[PDB]
Amino acid sequence: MTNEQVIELVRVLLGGITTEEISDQTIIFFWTKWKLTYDLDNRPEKIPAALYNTVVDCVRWLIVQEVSSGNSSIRERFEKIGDETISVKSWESWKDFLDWLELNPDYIDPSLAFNSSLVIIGGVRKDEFFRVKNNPNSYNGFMEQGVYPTPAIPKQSAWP
Amino acid sequence: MTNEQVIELVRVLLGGITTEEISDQTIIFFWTKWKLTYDLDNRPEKIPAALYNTVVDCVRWLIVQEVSSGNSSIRERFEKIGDETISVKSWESWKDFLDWLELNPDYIDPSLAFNSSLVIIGGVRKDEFFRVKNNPNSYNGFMEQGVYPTPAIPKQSAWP
Amino acid sequence: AKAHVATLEGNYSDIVLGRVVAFGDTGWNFKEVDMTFIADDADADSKTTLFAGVLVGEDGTPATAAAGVFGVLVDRKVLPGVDHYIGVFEPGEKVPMVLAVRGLTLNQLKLKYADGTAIDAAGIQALEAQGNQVTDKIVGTQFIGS
Amino acid sequence: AKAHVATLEGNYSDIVLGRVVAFGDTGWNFKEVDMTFIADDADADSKTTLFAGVLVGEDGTPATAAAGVFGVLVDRKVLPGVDHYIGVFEPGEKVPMVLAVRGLTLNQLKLKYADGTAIDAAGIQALEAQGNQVTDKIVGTQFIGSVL
Amino acid sequence: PSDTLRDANQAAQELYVFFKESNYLREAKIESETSFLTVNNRPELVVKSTGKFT
Amino acid sequence: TKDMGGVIELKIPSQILNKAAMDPSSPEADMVRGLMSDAANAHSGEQSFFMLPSDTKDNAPQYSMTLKGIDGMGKQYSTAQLISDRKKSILDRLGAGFINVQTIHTQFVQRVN
Repeated sequence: MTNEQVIELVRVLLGGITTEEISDQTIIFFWTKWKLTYDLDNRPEKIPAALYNTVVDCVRWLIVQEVSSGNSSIRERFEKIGDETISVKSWESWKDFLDWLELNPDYIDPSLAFNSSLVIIGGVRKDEFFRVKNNPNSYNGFMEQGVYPTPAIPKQSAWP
Repeated sequence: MTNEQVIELVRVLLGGITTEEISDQTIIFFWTKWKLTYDLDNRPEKIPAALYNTVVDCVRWLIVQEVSSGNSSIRERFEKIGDETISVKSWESWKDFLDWLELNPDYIDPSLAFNSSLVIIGGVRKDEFFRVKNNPNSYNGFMEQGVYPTPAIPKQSAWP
Repeated sequence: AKAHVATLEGNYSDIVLGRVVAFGDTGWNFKEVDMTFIADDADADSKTTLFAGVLVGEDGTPATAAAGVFGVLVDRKVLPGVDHYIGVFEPGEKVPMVLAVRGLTLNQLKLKYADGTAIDAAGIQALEAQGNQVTDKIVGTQFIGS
Repeated sequence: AKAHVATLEGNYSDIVLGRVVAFGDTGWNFKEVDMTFIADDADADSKTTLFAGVLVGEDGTPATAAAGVFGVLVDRKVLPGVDHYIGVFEPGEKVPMVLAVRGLTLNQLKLKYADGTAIDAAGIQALEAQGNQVTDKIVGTQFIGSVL
Repeated sequence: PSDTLRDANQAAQELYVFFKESNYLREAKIESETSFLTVNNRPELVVKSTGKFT
Repeated sequence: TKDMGGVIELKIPSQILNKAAMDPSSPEADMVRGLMSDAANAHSGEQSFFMLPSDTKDNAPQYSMTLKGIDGMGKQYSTAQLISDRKKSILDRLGAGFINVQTIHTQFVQRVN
């Protein structure tokens, strides 16, 4: 993806967010950070992964933007300069959205292979059995040397 | 389905939603997303599936539209420019609707084959029993080689 | 930290669910056809695209639609797990092969064209013209649970 | 038709003809350092160019000059006939390698630089300074010539 | 081994012969099968000899 | 045959089960098909274990795995001794009841002679 498409895509995904709420320079800053770490030009397979992380970081910057200003710590207002009176009572709204977004990554890109390896059962596949068995660093139960080593007990996991 | 019917069908399903609340461009954006991932022109069996995801994605974009604006974080208002006084108090309503819609897909298309495979019992069907048995990658209890392999124990799941 | 894995799926006796045993001989059901094993351009390294269960024509060229369907490839040299043939054949090398045609019971779920598409009604009636019981009453199409 | 066949020739002892064995720590003659196994910029299945007998400096990189030599790579992971670690490591990944440093009766002919160039006199001096004897004569073998 | 299900991966024999009767006293058949390879393990000690005559 | 004590039961949120049924080409469908085969092959061996998500929505957890057992008391009648009484009941009429362990059997044969 080029530098101009990412701002176009992020703004649409964030419900048409405006420039003052989030500048185009900040989006490039997070976009560039994941470009150098994932060398997207070298391997184009990380386009969905780099795109998903970029949006999440932008939401994080939005939350901290409410902080460091007076918006986060106020929950009341009252103006009265005569006959005009106004009283109203997004920091908390951005919170659960970030939690919700991390649970539905398909909203960004459906090809993220999300939710595929929840349950793992060991010893029910030949591919997984031999990979563990043939690992030279593996130490299993058949290596119990006891008091002092004896040649009756194997020193390697793999079968001869 | 063509590019014009999708807007017409979505608006009716969403209770006649207006143009300003959701533009026809955004509907096409989510509609186009699932068209390329499900190649609807090549296989028309996914028309209900693509339609269901399109409506759900639109609701997701509607929820994030209330966020990123002042509508979500306000719960009071008061106007007075003289004798006229007004005081009133959809982010919360759109939330449970998405949860409800995800539980009643028949409201979109009855042919979605919803709620058919809740309960699974193994070993009570010949079709499923032989599928696991004849799988070359299967590893079952009769393969327990022990300390070192012996020719008295099978190395394949399928019967000779 | 790769953990090398090998895998296989299916057997010979799951694409052919049953035969009609002609007492007089044993070659009644089959026909021997000659096809190109390794791709015509790929080096002498590529495992060929001849997975058992593909539909081939009368002259051995792989099928693409219901028109060019004659038999089902069941040769032992392409059965799952039989993969010691890699360099044994040069590109364009042409070898005999075995097809099953008459008096056979065929699994509808395994038959495919060369591209990968599953067999359709036209292909079914084409095959069933040769006297093959193409059947979909198979038990075992759901694994373990997940 | 072609018959895919291979030969398993090669040995380990040819690089280390003898050792001084300490009655205490038997590992006195070795040291472990983190070398790069797979080429840094190559593909995921580019098997290592490292071979047993390549001189390695103390920094862990394969030696290129006599002054940069500190030991001989004799790791089990590179020995002939057991080099099955193909595609098991990511490009540029580090891995601890065993180096032979002191108390060894090495074979001169099997010591080579990173590019395969044979060891020179300066390399001999640098390697022997640790207390190593670099023999210059192994008998060799003639298998079948129909004459001798 | 022969291709018959009796001896699949079981053993080998030089020559298999079978004789069949239909059990209906109306037909019979004869079968025979073999499978072997002749190998010269040392293609080093066989020397060709070609001769120019006249 | 029907004493299914210790049978394996798995609980999964219905969102995954329903999505697989309507989207055969979705990641949920692949994992469901894997479970149907992995659970059938779940024996005890050198590498048997279970790994489940630990999410929680209410007083009960989202994912769980338990081995069932009879919640109460088993059978009481001990059908074994019922059969033994009836076998001795049958053989006694033929004088051959001694196999359940001048005699009765020899005297019985003399009657027929």
